[PDB]
Amino acid sequence: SSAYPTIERTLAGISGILTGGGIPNIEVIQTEVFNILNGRADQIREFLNQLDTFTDELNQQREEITRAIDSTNRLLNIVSQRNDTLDRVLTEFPPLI
Amino acid sequence: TLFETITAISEQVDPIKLNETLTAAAQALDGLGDKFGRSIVDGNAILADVN
Amino acid sequence: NVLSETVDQTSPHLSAALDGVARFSETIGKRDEDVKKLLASANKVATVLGDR
Amino acid sequence: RSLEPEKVNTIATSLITIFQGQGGTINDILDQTAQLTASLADRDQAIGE
Amino acid sequence: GTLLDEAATAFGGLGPSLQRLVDSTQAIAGDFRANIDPVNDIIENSGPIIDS
Amino acid sequence: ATASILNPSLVASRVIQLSPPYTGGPTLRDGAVLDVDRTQVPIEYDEVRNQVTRLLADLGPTPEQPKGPFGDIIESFADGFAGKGEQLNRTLRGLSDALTALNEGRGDFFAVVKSLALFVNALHRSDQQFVALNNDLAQFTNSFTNTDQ
Repeated sequence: SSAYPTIERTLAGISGILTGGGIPNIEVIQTEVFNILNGRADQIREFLNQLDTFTDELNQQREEITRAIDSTNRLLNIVSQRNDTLDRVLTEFPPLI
Repeated sequence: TLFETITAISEQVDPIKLNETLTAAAQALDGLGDKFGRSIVDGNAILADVN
Repeated sequence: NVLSETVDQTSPHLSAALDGVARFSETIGKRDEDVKKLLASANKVATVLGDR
Repeated sequence: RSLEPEKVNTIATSLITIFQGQGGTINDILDQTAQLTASLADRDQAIGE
Repeated sequence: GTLLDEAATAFGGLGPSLQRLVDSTQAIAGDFRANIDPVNDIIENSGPIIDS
Repeated sequence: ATASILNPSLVASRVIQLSPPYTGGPTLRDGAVLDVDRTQVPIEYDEVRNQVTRLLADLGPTPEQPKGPFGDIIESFADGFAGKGEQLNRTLRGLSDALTALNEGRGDFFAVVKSLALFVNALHRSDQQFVALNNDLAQFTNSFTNTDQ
């Protein structure tokens, strides 16, 4: 045994969705979307293509970027552990020069 | 049948989760859509000069 | 239809991109103060170098 | 009020223009950026140091 | 229902955070375009000195 | 003023309402003529039926697309983002934090860029000079370290 939803119950569910669902936000969102895409669809498509190119070319250099990170890390560690000598130089050499 | 179908659809939509999702999206884009599109154009120019 | 096709095609390759972007963004995001201090000191030193 | 025909039509045409046949391009973007960012994040300690 | 749950999980309280993300993205992109000549100069002229 | 014809309810007597209430200024004089540009008419019921039928036929299910465009987009977005809510949330938070940190130091970063630009623009041409300088420095220091003491 069951009962079909009444028109009152159906409209009450719809009204609950409408009043408790943040509907006034939607138009705002749409407005902002309209501002993103207004006269720029071709430019956004070509930006997607250029982003594909740029990301591929960067990904082709991931090993070199990793090696540069390691090399810079080693050099900066050595200089950080010689920071004392660095400070002594920066204090005593400029007057001599 | 129409009322039953609308009721079945409406039980699925939750005002609480829909409200928070739409609130996040509206706060995300509020006042920045034109800026975001101009930034996409600027990034297009930057990539055209960098690639 | 176009949005449906795009989401169908790009879905299997999205989780790995999300994970990688999240990890690399959190690499810098948990060092915000250090990064900003680094940028300020680099601004000072690089300005000194460029002026001379 | 959110169903204004001008905004709906403009958004629809712009989405068609942007995303038509760009599934492969976006897939390549996702794959390349995933690999690059994973490689960069594997050096998290090195970047911090 | 599943899509709404996933959207709520992904966009729970990210309002201010996504707003900051979009504002930062647009500001950085605009400033980067404004200084594209120094970036091009660095990219072109860094190689000779470093390889020297 | 705008004279708009109104249908108050389902079964009613249609009226003509002068839409903007008077708040001062020039007034509508006797014998005035209002053209089609400043008049409005009700929506009518056959127009509502026609538009409902048109939208339900154009944006509804078809033999080639049994679920309809909205059913297909709902299904695709539900299947393609299933289980990625937490991943997307984490990615968005990390991106926002990192880009906010970069944006706060954006002015310093681009000052660095402009300064390194001047540096490289002034030093890039004399690269062979730098190689020669390194070699000459090595030779000059070798000139005084031929023995231990």
